Formats: sequence, C-alpha cells, structure tokens
Amino acid sequence: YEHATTMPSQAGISYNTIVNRAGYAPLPISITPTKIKLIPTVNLEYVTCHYKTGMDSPAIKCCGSQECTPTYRPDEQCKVFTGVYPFMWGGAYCFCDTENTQVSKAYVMKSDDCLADHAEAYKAHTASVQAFLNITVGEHSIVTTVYVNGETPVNFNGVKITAGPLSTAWTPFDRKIVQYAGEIYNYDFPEYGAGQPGAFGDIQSRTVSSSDLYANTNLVLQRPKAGAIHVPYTQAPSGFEQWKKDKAPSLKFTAPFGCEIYTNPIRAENCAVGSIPLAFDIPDALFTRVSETPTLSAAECTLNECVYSSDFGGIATVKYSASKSGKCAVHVPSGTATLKEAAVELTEQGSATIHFSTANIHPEFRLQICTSYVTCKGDCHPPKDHIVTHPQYHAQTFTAAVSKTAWTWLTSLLGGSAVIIIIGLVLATIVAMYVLTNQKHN
Amino acid sequence: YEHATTMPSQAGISYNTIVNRAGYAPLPISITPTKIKLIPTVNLEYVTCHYKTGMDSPAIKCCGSQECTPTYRPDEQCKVFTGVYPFMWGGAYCFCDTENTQVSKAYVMKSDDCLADHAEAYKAHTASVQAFLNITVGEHSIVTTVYVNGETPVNFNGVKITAGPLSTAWTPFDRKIVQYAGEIYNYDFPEYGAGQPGAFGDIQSRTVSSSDLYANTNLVLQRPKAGAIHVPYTQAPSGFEQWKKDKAPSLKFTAPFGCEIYTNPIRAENCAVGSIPLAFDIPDALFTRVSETPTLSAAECTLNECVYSSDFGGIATVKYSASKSGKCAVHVPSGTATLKEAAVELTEQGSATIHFSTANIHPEFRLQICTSYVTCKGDCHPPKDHIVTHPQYHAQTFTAAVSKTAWTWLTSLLGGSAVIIIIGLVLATIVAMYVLTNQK
Amino acid sequence: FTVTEKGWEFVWGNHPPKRFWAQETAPGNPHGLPHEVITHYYHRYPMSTILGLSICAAIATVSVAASTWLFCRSRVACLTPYRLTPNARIPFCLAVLCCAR
Repeated sequence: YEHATTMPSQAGISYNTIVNRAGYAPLPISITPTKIKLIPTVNLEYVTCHYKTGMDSPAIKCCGSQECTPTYRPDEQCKVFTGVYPFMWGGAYCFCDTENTQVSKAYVMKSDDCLADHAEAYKAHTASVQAFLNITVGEHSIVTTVYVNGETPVNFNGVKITAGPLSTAWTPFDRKIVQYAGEIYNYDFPEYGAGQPGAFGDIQSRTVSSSDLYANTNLVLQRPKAGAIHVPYTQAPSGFEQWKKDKAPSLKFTAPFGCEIYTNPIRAENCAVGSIPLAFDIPDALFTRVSETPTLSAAECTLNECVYSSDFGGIATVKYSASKSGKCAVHVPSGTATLKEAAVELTEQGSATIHFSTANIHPEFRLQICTSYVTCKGDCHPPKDHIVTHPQYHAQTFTAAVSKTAWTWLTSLLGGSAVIIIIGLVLATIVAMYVLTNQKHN
Repeated sequence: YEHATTMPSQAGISYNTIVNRAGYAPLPISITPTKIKLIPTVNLEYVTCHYKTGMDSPAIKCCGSQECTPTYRPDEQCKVFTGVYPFMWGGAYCFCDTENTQVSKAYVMKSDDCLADHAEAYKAHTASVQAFLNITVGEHSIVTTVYVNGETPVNFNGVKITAGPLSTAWTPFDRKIVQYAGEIYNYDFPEYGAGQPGAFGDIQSRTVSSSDLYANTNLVLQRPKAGAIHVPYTQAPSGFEQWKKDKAPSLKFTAPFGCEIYTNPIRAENCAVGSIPLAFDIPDALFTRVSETPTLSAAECTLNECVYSSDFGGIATVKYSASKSGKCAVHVPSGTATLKEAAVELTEQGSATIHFSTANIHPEFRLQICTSYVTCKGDCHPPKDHIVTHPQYHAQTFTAAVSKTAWTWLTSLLGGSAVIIIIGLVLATIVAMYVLTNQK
Repeated sequence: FTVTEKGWEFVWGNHPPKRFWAQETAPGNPHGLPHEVITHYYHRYPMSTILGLSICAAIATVSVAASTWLFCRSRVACLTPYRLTPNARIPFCLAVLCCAR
C-alpha cells in the first residue's frame, strides 16, 4: 500500500501519523529523527603552516672570489658579498684587507611543528544528507541510518521506506573551506602557486608529507655587518600567524539555521531547514481487520487544561464505551493540535487522558480515536513563560489566534457596511421605480 | 597584460597565435594539447559477484524431533523434514520406520573468487577536466599538467596562464556506472537493499571485504529423496553471470565525440567537444623593442602550390629584403588559412617558404610576417584521396568553397532581376509624370 | 537582544551554548475593551495589524460615503418632482420620510 507523507527537518521531535485503509484497522506510524548530517564532497588542495627560514653557513675565501651555485630550494636567495673582514672568537679570519668574499644563502622550509599545527585548504560541493531515524510502523521499531536521497531504501519486516530528497539545496559550506584545529572557516584562500607574501598560503605544501612546497615569502638577503659572520635577511612575517591573529569567527558560531559544524568528517548537524518527504511501500499483511481491534460507541471529549504554550500544554479527556480492552491509535487530521502519544490503551468503560499542543486561542479540532471522530472543543489561555529552552511542538496556522471578540469586531465593522450599502442600493432602486411610476401618469 | 584567447578542445593539433603590442615586437605563443582528461566524482555504493549457496550438514535425530536454530546468515532457509529413513555406506542410519527427523539449512555467501572477479557499482557526478599542455611563449617552452577550472594557474618565467572552464558540461558517463574488468558501463543498477534475484545485484556487499552482504536469491529448500542424506534446494540462477551474458558493449565503444574510456581512475580522454578559453598575464619585460628585431621592406607573397586538402597542402613563397637576419613570427589573423610553423628564420635577401592549410578554392588571405602585411592570393585544386586517417587542420568557413564562376552565376541571377525591377519602377514613374504633363 | 519564535543562541566564554526560544505571550487582553485587543495584536503581529486597520477603515469610509451619496441622490430624486410645481404641496408622508418643509 503506497503511502506518501512529509516530515519537517527537525531533530528530537517525534513525528506521528496513521494509515487509514478504507475497510480495515488504522495502522499507526511513528518517526522520530535523532541526528541529521550534511556531508559535502570535500577535496583537499594544500596545507600550510609557519615557515622556517633556513640559512647555510657563510662561505668565506681569503683573497679569492666565490660563485653562486644554486640548489632550487624554495625561495632560495643567494648573493655574494665582497669587501669583508670577518672575525672569529680567536681573532681575525683572513689576513687580506680587501678582495675577500662571503656568500649568503637562505631558503624557506616549513616548520618542525607542521604535523600537529597546520591548516587544511579544501573545496566542497554537492553535499549529501544522511539521517539517523527511529521508525515505528505497527509496534515494530528499528533504528537505522537512512540516506535521504530519493532512493536507497530501509527494509524492515517487509516494509520498504524511501525517504526522498530535501526540499532545499542549501548548505552552510562555501566553495572553499579552511580547516584549522577542529574548526572550519569560509575563507577564500589563493590557489596553489598563487600564494602571496604576508597572508594565508605563503607556504603551500601539497600534502603534509609532500616534500615539494611552494613558497613566496618576500625573502631578501642583506649585507652583513662589518666584522661579523652571519646571514642577514628581511622577509614578510608568517601569513599563517597573521591569518590566526585576524580569524573572523568559526562556522560553528556563525552558521545560519543553527547548524553544528564538526570536524573529522566535515559535516553540519541539525540544520532546521527544508523537509523530508517519505514513501511507504507497506505490504498487505500488516492491515489488520476492523473487528480484531476495539471500536468505540457513544464517546465524548472534554478539555481539562488548555494552555497554548510551546510544549504539550493541553489535556483532553475522552469518556468512551467499547466492547473490547485493547490499544488503538489516536490522531488529529488537521495540524490544529499535535498529540503527544500515538496510542491509547483502553478498558471497556473507562476514560482516556491525552496530551496535545496547540497555538489556537479557541481550539476546535476533530480527534480521531480508534475508528471514530469526536470533537474536542475548548478555550486555551496564554502561558506563563516568555522564553523557553526548547523549540516549538506545533504549527502556527494562519488565523490561529483571532480571539472571537475580534471575529465579532471584524464581522460587524466590515459585514455591517455591506448591509448599509445594500439597503442604500435597494432604497435607490425603489426610488427610481417610484419616480418612473409617478411619470407614468402623463 | 591580459591577452584572452580561445583554443579548440582537440588533442595533438598545435595552436599558434601572436600578441600584437602596438609599438613593440610581436610575441609568439604556441600551445599544443597532448592529453585532455575528464574525471567524474565517483562514489562506490557496493560490489557484486557470483554467489555460492552454502549448505549445512543434515542434523538427524533417530526417533525424536528437531527445532530450527537461526544463525542469521544471508538469505538463510531452515525447513525441518519428518518421516525420514536415511542411509550411509554402512547400512541404515536410524532403526525406526517413521518419526525420524532431518534438518536442512542453506544460506548464501559470496564466492571464493570475489576478490579478482567482481563488478564495482559507482555513482558519477561533477566532472573535473584536466589537460596535459605543452606551452611555448616567446621561446620559453614548458610541458606541464594544467587544471582547466577558471583558476589554478601555471607559472613559468613570470607568465601566469590560466585555462578557463569548458564551454560544455558534457560527460560520457551517466549518473550510474558499473566497472567490470577495465571496462565501464552506463548501467542503472538497483540500489543497495533493492536487489532482485536472477538479475544484477542479487548479491550486494558494501565493500570487497565488508563481512556483511545483502542476498536476495530466491532460495527455497526442497524435501530430500527417500534414503539419502543431502540438502536439496532450488534457487534462481546467478545474475552476475546473466549480466555478463547480456552486457551491451562498453563505454569505450559507444561513447560519442570520440572519447577513450580508461580506468586507472575512471576517466575519459581526448573527447572532441567544447573549447578551452585561455588567459595570459604577460609581464612587461618580455616585450622587446621593434628596433632589436628584424623588420622587412618590399615583401611579396606568391602561391606555389595550393590544394584545399585536410593537411598542409599549400606552399607560398615570400620574397623579402630584410634589414637584419633573425627569426621572427609568421601568423595569419583570420581562420581563412592555418599555417604550419610559428616562426621563420630569415636571411637578409632570401626567399622564405611557408606551409599553410585552407578550405578555400580561391584563397585571399593577408599574411603577417615580422611586422608587415603581405596579401597572398591564388587558386587551390582538389586533392586525390577520398578518405584520410588524420583530422582536419583548418576551419570550415561559411561560403569558403564558392568557386568564382558560381559567384558570377549567383550575381547574375540575383542582380539582373533587381536591375529589371528598378528600371520598371523608374519607367512607371516617368510614365506617370508624362500622363500628368499631357493632362495640361 | 531580541529573541523570536525561530530561536536564539549565545556562548559566554567557555560555557556551553544556550539556546532560547520565544513564545507568544503578548501584553494585553484579546478578550474585550477594544483598545486592549489592538495593543495585543500590535505587539503580537505588528505588520498585519496596520494593514488590517487601514483596509477596514478604508472600506468603512467608502461604504458610509457611498451610502450617504445614494441616500442624498434618492432624496433629491424624490423631492424634485414636487419642488418644480409652482404650488409645491408636498404630501405629508414624504414630508415625514424625506424630511421636507
């Protein structure tokens, strides 16, 4: 039996329904979503870290001339300095006054702490939604990771459930992503080979153990001080450190719809957006007949408590009579009241006490109990808290809180003016006919 | 300096252009694509293989009764048969006539040859084109893999080249892909848990060593023969073998645009679809002044031979008088005719030979040698081979092969009618004025 | 801060996140004294209330104006054939109804 329904994309809250085959017993279905992930297709480009300007020892020749032999190290600067009279601790180094030669050679390599302290630059596109449902169809419950593409069914007890695709293609993640220290940022990093000095990605190692890194760190060798053996350089500071000093806050704190960004798979959690459709391919064996379930006669519904709070702040009470003692489903077909439980276990002459939730000020819904319909009617009152620490358990219908007094003010001041204009039009018509009757005289 | 150009996506055929800076030397550019890949994002959903119905040994209790103990094996059946009189080689097993009981248990397990003989069921989306170029910009030549998204530049000698994205999002692959033995199939496999017996995917293991398989093979246990210890069973035959028997041919035989499906990773190569835009960021140091290059005076172009074939079938002779002996660029601006080489080395008073390629019966194209512009003009002849084994080196211009005689026939049949109708209208106007004159 | 029915969340240092949710407890009484229901539905639904009062005032004004227009035209159409007679003896019933001399 093909049954299609729709579930809102919101974790924690139980979603209840029933299936009414036209001549059989109603089959209750309950789905409570627990954890709804969103895992993009993530593509590593490069990592970066702090650099470490390595320097070779100065090659000194006395009354000679050196040359520049390159090594093709990253950003490998080299320069030959003439007119140098260096000193060691044990006196001067050459005897020649001039024509001595010192060679400075510097290069950029990545830091020793690159392994545990690095930032991963990614690209993300075309995410994949995946929920941890908890389905109950005819008191047979499973807990299964369902995938919410339009296929990939979950099978249990012959029942085939296909939870279709989300109504929205929204993702919190951008086209480019930086991951650093368990937190994830929407940063527009430059491409490989486009890294600029002083900003994020001046070092670009392809992987953590790539052993071939791009480096553009504005390194310039300088002339040594007269009488000293050192290699003086001048370069722009660590762009990774400067990225860490600025760092507009993580996507964990800035994401729309209240998402919960996590790390080891890059994923978002519990983004309250969209809605999941559902397909139920139910076999015919589960449809129990009518007379194998209880069936009421002369039932009546009264409202004990009625507060239009956020949770189950209404209590309806059903006095019933039925010639069996078993459980049967309860359901509200409109979205007027959201019931708490899905079934009520019955005696033969007792009473039932259900808990509902509603946004209405004058609730009038038609409760469906075992196979019948009672009408639960009352008046709800405002709740005592302004602010609660749990979300809403009902749906705000348009014209839900219109408060019959204000229905009377909209009926009188808008329908009464129509009464004024129709009696004016009738009076005008009677006047026109009476003028024509008076001028029938000639 | 931004220089934007567009290259047709086709391997092997060289692409030549020059940058004409208004007061500096012309700068040659030569780009030959070697291998154009096309790689979809590929996601493994399950594997499948031949199966193997595992059977348990029959549990016989002599004059008793048995029960069913589920082992929760895949597609496991357990029926229990009463009224048995089994046999071994050493006579009868039990000694009763009735009330003996035999338990049969069968289950499905994936085959022993699953590791080296199995089909991998993937899902494809969102291709990522990548290209092996060979770039020469002013006798600086590299060979470098490029990524042809609209970024990820290639850097050599200060030049920053970025190959823009393809003008077409075409992929030879469908949403669903099966790989079997180096060959790839657009095949709409059933989802995991949706396998049917006797068809593809009646056995579904999530990975190759997953230790959890989905089996829907229509296994049914039968009743054994009187006086025999065996487990009889009936089931639908293997759907991986039936899928190998069906197997409409691979994607390297049915794909359009000449694509070549390979799988070390799953990719297509050398599809002749679309075109790569290019972006040149040329620095201001490569532009030599004009006076340090050769420059001609009194140059003249004559066509020696001219065949409007598919290869280079035209020879033009350019006689010049050079101020200095050195190599310089040759280029044709239009797609009227495509030259063979990008540079010509000059003497001071020699005559140069260029090889070009055209579709025009009557070509009139303006060459660009070092900084001048000569006008090459002639007539081509039809080739001799009907079918060649190399693709087309030039462009198909609309009205390229009109063969001037047919220009004369079209111009006569299209212009004489207009001449006759305008002299008819002028004659009508003169007759109207003559009537208005005579009615005075 | 302003917290709506769609939610709100803050983090204070190393404390865990606290989510809060507003629920519909507006100041006023929706059950009488019609300047109290208007403040209730103004703090409750601010944008819809001004549009509703604007269109209800516009329809009431147009209706009262057009009814007064039609009644005055019908009074003129009644009394004009009895005000062009040179004796002008308007009968008594139309004098009481149409408010004549």
